Amino acid sequence: STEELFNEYKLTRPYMARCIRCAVGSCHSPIAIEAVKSDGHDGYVRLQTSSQYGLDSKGRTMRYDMHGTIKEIPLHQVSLYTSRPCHIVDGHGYFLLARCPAGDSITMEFKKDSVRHSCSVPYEVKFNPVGRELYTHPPEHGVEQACQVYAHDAQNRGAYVEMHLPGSEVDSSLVSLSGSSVTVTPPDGTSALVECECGGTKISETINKTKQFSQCTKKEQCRAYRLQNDKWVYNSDKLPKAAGATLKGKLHVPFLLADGKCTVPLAPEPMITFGFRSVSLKLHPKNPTYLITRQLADEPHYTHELISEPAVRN
Amino acid sequence: YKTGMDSPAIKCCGSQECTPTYRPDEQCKVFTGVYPFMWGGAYCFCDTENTQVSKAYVMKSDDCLADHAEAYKAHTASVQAFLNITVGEHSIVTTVYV
Amino acid sequence: TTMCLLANVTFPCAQPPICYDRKPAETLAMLSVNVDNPGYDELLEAAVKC
Amino acid sequence: GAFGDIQSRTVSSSDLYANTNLVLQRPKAGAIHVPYTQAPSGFEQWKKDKAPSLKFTAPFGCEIYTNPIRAENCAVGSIPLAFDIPDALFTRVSETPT
Repeated sequence: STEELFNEYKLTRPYMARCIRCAVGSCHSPIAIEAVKSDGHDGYVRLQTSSQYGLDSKGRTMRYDMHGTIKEIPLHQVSLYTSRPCHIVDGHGYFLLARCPAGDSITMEFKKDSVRHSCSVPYEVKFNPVGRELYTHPPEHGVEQACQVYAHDAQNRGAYVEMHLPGSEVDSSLVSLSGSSVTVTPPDGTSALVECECGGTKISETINKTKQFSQCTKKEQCRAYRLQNDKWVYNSDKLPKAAGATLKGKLHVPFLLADGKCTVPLAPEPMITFGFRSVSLKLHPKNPTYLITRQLADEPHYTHELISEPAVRN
Repeated sequence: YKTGMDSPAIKCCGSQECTPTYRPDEQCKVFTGVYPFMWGGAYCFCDTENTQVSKAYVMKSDDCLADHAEAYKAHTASVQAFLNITVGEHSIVTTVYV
Repeated sequence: TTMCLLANVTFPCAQPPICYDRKPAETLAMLSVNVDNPGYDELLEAAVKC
Repeated sequence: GAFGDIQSRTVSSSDLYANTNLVLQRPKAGAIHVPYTQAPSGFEQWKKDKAPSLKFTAPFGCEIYTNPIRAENCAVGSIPLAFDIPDALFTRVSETPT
């Protein structure tokens, strides 16, 4: 029953947003990044991007917006990395799930023919160990603590984001000059509207017609917007909004944080030397390991210590 | 938390206003002297007297259900034991309240 | 039970009159006014499929 | 910036108190975004500090558990007992060895 899950991002389209670090400078990117969440334990993050996943223009695809015309590529062309390369697991809607290492940035990039697209964001990505032994890469063998990782399926749960009317995405490949006037050519099956300032205050909504206007000489004075009544977008701050109550629905978010099981390491066994009312502890941690002691009386005198070197505690 | 943000209301050669919603910590402010850009060129034709409204509010995160902390108050506890009593080779195992 | 709205026609939320593969924007407008609804997920998964 | 900057009354309360020091900022000249500046998640900052649990610090060697909030096996105090024994259980002397 995956088609019942995917059917609500059918109402939506990918968009372009402002990314601060692109391949050269600051651009408008089809793969812009809204948020990175890293609160699952063993390295799984969940990116909310400005692209869409699991839909065609199909199984493993990214769907993006390239200057109005929606394009697509396979998922194995898209790569992202924090410090080391991350590994993309799945995608659903505006959301992507990756297995990432710890780092102070996220950079997603894909490669078209001779154009390289990128988007780096200053979003911190952390790695959260489970248990009292602080590893950096999840182990090979040990025991199994309960944990909380981002679930890998797109099951509808009780958490939502809010969708809206796309506003007037302005264009300038529409407006062109005649030999003496200004010419607006809206695309087929799409209505534009034109605001000019060459007479007094001029405004028009045109449909499917190469519609010239007299008294306008230079095309710097006319802005040709674009309109799509269908096809929701996200409530982004990188998009402008429409006029009047703005709201059209809400969609569920995939890959929520669920309870699970995680494998944790097991420290080398301490070597215990006994004496008269005293206990010595030889400790050889492989990776840093919390030692926590307490006494079974009315004053516990608890001791809490991260130990990362070979150490003897009496 | 999760700072939610509404899309910027932009009017060309106009002036917006602040209409509140009483969302939690709902800040709103109206900015004048703005010449915004889209991907397909500039957005207004006016140099000045344009207006952009920022509106932000705080809502709680999507993972609030499985990852949250419960603040309680406790007083006047109640002790309850699982005894195993044998009186004259007749044994029971009963939760006694003490 | 929960009754959804497109007009003054309180239809059952499991039985919508329109679907997205028929209409591009009328379904989105029907979902627009019915956001404050506890049976919005029922209206949602019914309003996709015919 | 500390524990409880979000205060939702229950998990599904749909009315949360929020004091997160949110301040809106002026957008960059030529860009459509909503720039804000707020104090970080006090719940995350509580999780970074987190003096250890009562499972490891409790006096008398208690064993704190979760689903009923309870302690176990705290070796403190003493239980008194009252036995109301019927007279039928008292066997006579010569029906036992001596």
